[PDB]
Amino acid sequence: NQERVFKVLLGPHISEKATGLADGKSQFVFKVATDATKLEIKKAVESLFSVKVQRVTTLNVKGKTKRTARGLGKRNDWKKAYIALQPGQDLD
Amino acid sequence: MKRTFQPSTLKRARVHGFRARMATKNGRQVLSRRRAKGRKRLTV
Amino acid sequence: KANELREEKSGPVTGNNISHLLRDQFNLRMQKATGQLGQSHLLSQVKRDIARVKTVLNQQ
RNA sequence: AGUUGAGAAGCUUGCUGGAGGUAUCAGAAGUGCGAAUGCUGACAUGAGUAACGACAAUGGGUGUGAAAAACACCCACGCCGAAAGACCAAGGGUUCCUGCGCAACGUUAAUCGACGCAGGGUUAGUCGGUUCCUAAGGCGAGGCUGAAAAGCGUAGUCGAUGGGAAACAGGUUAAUAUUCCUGUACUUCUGGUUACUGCGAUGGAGGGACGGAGAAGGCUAGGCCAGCUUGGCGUUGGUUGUCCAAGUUUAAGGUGGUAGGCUGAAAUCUUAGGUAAAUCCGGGGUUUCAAGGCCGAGAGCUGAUGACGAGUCGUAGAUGACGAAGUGGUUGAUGCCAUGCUUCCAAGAAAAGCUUCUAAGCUUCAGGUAACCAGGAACCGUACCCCAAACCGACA
RNA sequence: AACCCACUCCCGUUGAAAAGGUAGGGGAUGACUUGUGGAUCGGAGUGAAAGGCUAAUCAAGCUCGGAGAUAGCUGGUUCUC
RNA sequence: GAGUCGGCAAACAGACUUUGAUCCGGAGAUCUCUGAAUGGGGGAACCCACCUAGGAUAACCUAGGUAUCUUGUACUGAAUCCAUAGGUGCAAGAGGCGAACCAGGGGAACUGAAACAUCUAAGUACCCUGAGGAAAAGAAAUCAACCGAGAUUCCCUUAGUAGUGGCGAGCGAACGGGGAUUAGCCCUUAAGCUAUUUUAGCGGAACGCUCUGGAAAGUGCGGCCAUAGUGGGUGAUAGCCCCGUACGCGAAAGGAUCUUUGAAGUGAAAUCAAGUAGGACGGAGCACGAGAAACUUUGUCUGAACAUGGGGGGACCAUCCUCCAAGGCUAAAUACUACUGACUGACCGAUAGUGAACCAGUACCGUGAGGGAAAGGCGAAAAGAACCCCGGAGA
Repeated sequence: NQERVFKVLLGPHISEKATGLADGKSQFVFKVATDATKLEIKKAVESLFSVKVQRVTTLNVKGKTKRTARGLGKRNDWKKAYIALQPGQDLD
Repeated sequence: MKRTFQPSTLKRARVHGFRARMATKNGRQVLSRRRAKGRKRLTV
Repeated sequence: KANELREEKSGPVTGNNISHLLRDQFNLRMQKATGQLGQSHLLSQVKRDIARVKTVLNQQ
C-alpha cells in the first residue's frame, strides 16, 4: 500500500546492549509495530533511510506486571527487530 | 504423596473450555447462568 | 479545516495530501522515541488531521 | 456529683463536646437481654511457658556499616559425587541481571535476599511447534430412530504419546546462543535460460512397515599406561633424578562401498487375475548365464596451511599481541551395525510423502527431462526454576 | 540393586507429615511397573469380591431448586407494681 | 456562550472570545479480532484459505464474494424406453439473546390423613416448544321452564350451600342477581377479500441597618414579593444572597401516536360440512374416587338421517320447549416489569438498607457446577506543618 510503510516503525531503542551493538557491529534495534513480518520491515527501511540491509531478525517481549492495591497491572507488550545492515551506511 | 490434582493445560481446555461448554445444550445454559450473575471469567 | 478541503481539490490531490502528513507523523514518532520533542501539542494534532481527509474521501 | 418517688425512673448542675433538640396529650410499634455448646469485631488466662522443621560440623582474618554468629573476600576444616552435579518434557509466569533501599516478610539480627521502587534482558531454512499423514477416540452433511429435547451413524475432517527434507565446530554477555560472529557445510522451492520431449487421477501395483527372548561377532565413545614439550629442585633424614607437577585437543560434512546381511539374473513370446484400462505387477512357455543387484557401522585420506593451546610479553589489577608438545600400546561398554541373525508361540499398528502404471483430458505450447545462472525459506516458542525456597501438598 | 509394594519393632500423635520417618522385610522377564492421550457415572458405573473405590466425602457422590420439609423431642424466651 | 484538555490525582505543552472552543440533542462516516459466528478447521479472542475483477519486481495488495435448512425458480437427467429421484445456479425468509407475563408437551416427592397403600400435597416445583406486546377465548346444534334470557373476558355475591369423599383428611359448583367494557361478521378452503406529542433549551418577582461571634441565615428593628412560603446550599436557624419553583415558545432534524395514502397484509368481506354423529372395550377433563352416571374428549375397533332431518333439557322413556355440529375471521375491559422518567414515604441510616454507599459478584475457597467477604466521616477553606534541635544520612 501507499500507507503501511509509515506505521511499522516506532523508533529506536538505545540502551547499554544496543549502544555497544551498533558500534562493534552494524545492528540497530527498532521497537517495531505490534504485528509486522520480516519482509515489510525490510522494505520500510530501504524506503525511509535509503540504505540496503542484508537480513532482519525479530523477537517478542512480554510486558512486565505490577502488583499494587486495587488491581494487577499488565504493561503493554511489544515487538523488537535487530536490523543488520551492510558494513557501510550506518543509518539516520 | 500423590495429591488429587495433577495439572495440565490440554486436559483443562478440552473439558472445561469455552468450545466444550458451547458445544452441548446444558453447557450453553451454564454459560448464560454464569454470565447473568455477572462473573468476570466464565471459563475456568 | 474541512471547508478548505471540500473546495474541490480532487480525489487525487487530497489523495496526495495524505502521504504528506504521514511523513510529519513519522518524524514526530521518531523524535519522541529519542530525547528531542518538546512540542507535545503537535503530536496529538496530526492524528486529528489525518482523520479529516479520510472523512472527505469516504464521503464527498 | 447532688436530690426526689413503692418501683420502672425522673430533675437540677461541674467538666468534655461542637449543631441540633421536643412541654403537654394522643396514634403507630422492627418497643426493653446475662444464659440459646447464640452470631460478628475487641481483649484477656494459659505464659514470656512449649517450640524455632532431620544429630552433612565449623574456626579465624580482612572489609563495609549507625550497628556483623548469619553479608563479601581470604585462609583452613568438614559433606554429597548413579547426587546435595549437569540436561530435556510437563508445570509455573518475570522469581533471571543491575542501580537504589530494609517499614512490612524471612520462625532471631541483617548492611543480605526468590522482599519493595526504577531500568534492563529472550535474535533460527536445519532445534522444538505450525504445515503433510494417521491410532484409540470425537464431531458428523444427507439418512434412519425418537412426546420435545435428542440418540446412532455413511461420505467426510478433526485427533500424537507414532510415521514425513536438511548443521556442526570454535569465539563472544554484567544477563542470550546448535539462534549473533568467524569458519567450513546440507536440504527444499520459485523465476528465467537452454537442450529436448507423451503429459496426466484422489484410481491400480511396489515400498514405507515394525513381536518376545538369546548368542556369534565387528567397531566406537571413554579410561589407563608409555613417550614427548613447559616448569620445578624441596618435609626438617633422602631427593639433577631411572625424580615431581601440568599439558598432550579437533566436529558435522566430503571421498570411500569394507566387517556383514539379503537376493538367482537376463532375454523373449503369452495370459479366465489386479472391480475400467495398463507398456506396471501377477500367472504361464522357451532360452542364455551364475550373478548380477540392493543394504551397511566403522578404518584410512580430507576438512584443518586452520582453530584451540601451559604460558609469555606489551595502571598490564582489566586487556593487546605472541604461543611450545600436540604421539604410540593396550583395555573397552547397557553406545552404533541390528528395522539384522537364530529360535519360540501368545503369531506381532495404520496412512501419507517416495518410486512406477494408465483412464478421461490430451491440442501434444501446456506438461516432463537434465543443464544453468538468479533469488527465497513465512509465523509461534527461545530468559530463570525443573528430585525443587519458583511445579503438586494453606507455609522458604 | 534401580523400581513397585507395605510384614515387624520403636519413635511421632498440638506431628516435619489430615497416614511419615530410621532400621530390618516381599516381588524383581512378567496374571510385570509406568509416561502421554482417550472410554464407562449416581439406585448408575467399575470391582481376582472387601460393600471396596468414583477429587482428603460413599449400605448409594457433589451442587442448586421443591423448602422457612417434618419433629407428641432437647435448648432459649428480654422493663416495674 | 467564556473558559478548556474524562475519573482515582501534579508539573509540562498549547487550542478560541465574544462565538460552533469545550459542552448538550438529531443525522451520517469509520467500526481490528472473538461470539448465532456463517469460507474449512480449532484449546473463544488463533491457524490455513480459495474465487472474481482489477493493481503490484522471482515475496504481494486492493475490492467484493464463498455456511446449512426451508420455500420458490431455472438449468440439468440414474438404474429404464419415457421421467421421477438426484445434482448445480439464483431469489426470499429463518437461526441467537432477554426478568416476568400467556398457551401447549412431559410431569414428581417430602408433607397432611397424629401409622399408611385410595386420596391430598398438585397438574404445584422443574424441564422442553411456540408466539405476542399482551396472549388465549368469542358471535349459540348455549341456558332456562312453559316465564324468558342472547357472544367472550374480569371483579363482587349466591356459598363454604347442593353435591363429591377409605362419606375419612378434605375438595367444592351452577341457576340467579350487581358491576367493568359495548362491534360482530363470514370462506387461507365448493367459488375468495384472508393530525399531535417526543428527544435541548429560555424568561422567571421581592432586604436594610443593629448586636454577639472565627464566620449571621440568628438577637434587635422596620419594609417588600406572591398563580411560585415548608425545596436544595451558602463559613451557624434565609419567601427577598445563589441555583430553582407557576406559564408559555417549541425543534434544522429524526421518533412515535391519531389521521388522508400509497400498495399489500390490519380486512370491512358467500354457501357449506363423512370415515363425521353415535356405538363397544381402555383412559382423561368435567366440583363429580363405577357410582342410577348425563356431557365433552381420543389410543384401538366400527358406523348413520339429509336441515320433511337432526341434538339438547344429569340413568331411561314418551310429550313440550330451545338451537343448526362436522370451515373460517375478529377491538375493548385483562396479566406482567429486566428497562426508563417524574413523584412519594409514621421506609433504612453503615453489625441496618441490595451480597455491594468504599475500583463487589471483586479478593478468596473449589478439577468443576457453584459459594462468596471485609471495607464510610480532618477543616468553612489544604491554609496538609517554611525554620531549628536529638536520631542511622531514618523512624
